[PDB]
Amino acid sequence: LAPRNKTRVVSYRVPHNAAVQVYDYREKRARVVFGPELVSLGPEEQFTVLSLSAGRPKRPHARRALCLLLGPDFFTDVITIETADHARLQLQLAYNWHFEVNDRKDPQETAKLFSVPDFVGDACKAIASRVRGAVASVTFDDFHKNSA
Amino acid sequence: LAPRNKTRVVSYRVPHNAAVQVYDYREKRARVVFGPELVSLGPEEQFTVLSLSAGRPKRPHARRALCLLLGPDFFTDVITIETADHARLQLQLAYNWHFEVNDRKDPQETAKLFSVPDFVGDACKAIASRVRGAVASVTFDDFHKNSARIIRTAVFGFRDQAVFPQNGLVVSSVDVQSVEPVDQRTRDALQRSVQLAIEITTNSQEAAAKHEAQRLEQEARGRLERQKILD
Amino acid sequence: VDQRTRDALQRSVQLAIEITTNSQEAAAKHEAQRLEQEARGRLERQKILD
Ligand SMILES: Nc1ncnc2c1ncn2[C@@H]1O[C@H](COP(=O)(O)OP(=O)(O)O)[C@@H](O)[C@H]1O
Ligand SMILES: Nc1ncnc2c1ncn2[C@@H]1O[C@H](COP(=O)(O)OP(=O)(O)O)[C@@H](O)[C@H]1O
Repeated sequence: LAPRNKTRVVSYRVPHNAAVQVYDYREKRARVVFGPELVSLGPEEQFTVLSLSAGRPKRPHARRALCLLLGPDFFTDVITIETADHARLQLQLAYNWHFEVNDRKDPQETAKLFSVPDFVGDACKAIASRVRGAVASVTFDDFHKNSA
Repeated sequence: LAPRNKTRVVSYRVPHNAAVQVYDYREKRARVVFGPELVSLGPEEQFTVLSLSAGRPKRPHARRALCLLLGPDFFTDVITIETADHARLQLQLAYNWHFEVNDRKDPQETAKLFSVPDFVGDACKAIASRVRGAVASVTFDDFHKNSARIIRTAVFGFRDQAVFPQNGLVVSSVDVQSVEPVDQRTRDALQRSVQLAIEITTNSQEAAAKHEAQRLEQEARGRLERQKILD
Repeated sequence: VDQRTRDALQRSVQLAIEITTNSQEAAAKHEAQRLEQEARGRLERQKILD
């Protein structure tokens, strides 16, 4: 609403069950902060911006963030499958996910949380394919009955 | 927006999981920088510009960059294949890729990351051909049914990854996302196929009900006739 | 190159489809006829046991 003072050290409150990635281009030094803390950019430090998939039928590049929500949530997708009988089906699915973080002090592991650019659409399409494959080898009646 | 001062040393922040290539035409010296660092051009140093393929049905020379995104991503392509039956199919595919970089200090290996000019369209067309070949030798029904195992082996020949040794790319998975007949009259012919499949299950409950009706109607008659005689 | 060749190849697939719809309709009928006889086998034996 009001132009921020640019001479003020830039801070960010990181929400619970999340993490940000910040790189220091002067001191050439990386860090990832976890959880409910406040993070302050140095003179030349920067945030990573995560561009993520969102929408009913998930589209890439619909959401942008600075923190990675690590914590247990779900996301929901609408698929279109087809049976060995050519019965065209439309599915409403939901995926319960979370990030195992073995060691939070480990700088090699902790950077991998940010490897995959769009971890939402990655798991959507990678699962939406596993589902379209098994079901073309299954018939309609069998699927209407054992879909679960 | 505003004309840059030209007397200022030219710098570039290289993003995470990426690399730039810069050559020094004065000191005759090459370097490749990796990762999240800042790179500053010298008086006569230059960047390599990578012209890359982009679009739904990938077209060459649609994107331009200075950094090579090394890191694990996917790109998606729309193919047109055809079966031993001449059923024309349109496919939505996705390719999970990344660059194995054995030694980042190795100047001979690290330059090969920039050998192949358009590494996107290279892997697209080189895979889109591997798929069009196997599927003309396969029939429609067999493909509508086994499309996932078919396509996986056509890409990974005798194998969990396709390596491209020129630059070092790999493709670790192919997700098939949609398979559609191009022509509509084929999709009609497939529509009447399911209307039958339904009537085959409605006829089976109506025949399975009738056989149970006829069985009980006889269990009564068996007793009603025996009861008259016992009276 | 020629379109009339692509038409001649188009009728080739319309047949290929009808060949698979005829095969499920003949494979269903053979299962219908098999069960209809498994009942008749029992319904006729049941009348005699009564
Ligand atoms: N800042 C963030 N960091 C990481 N993940 C996020 C962030 N914001 C949203 N997400 C996740 O991305 C997904 C976006 O999908 P969304 O459209 O919210 O799904 P839904 O239709 O179930 O609401 C959500 O599941 C959400 O948990
Ligand atoms: N600067 C870059 N360096 C290397 N690869 C890039 C760069 N920018 C984009 N790419 C890759 O090139 C591909 C371009 O295809 P794109 O049209 O983005 O595919 P999609 O339709 O899946 O978005 C993308 O997969 C992207 O990962």
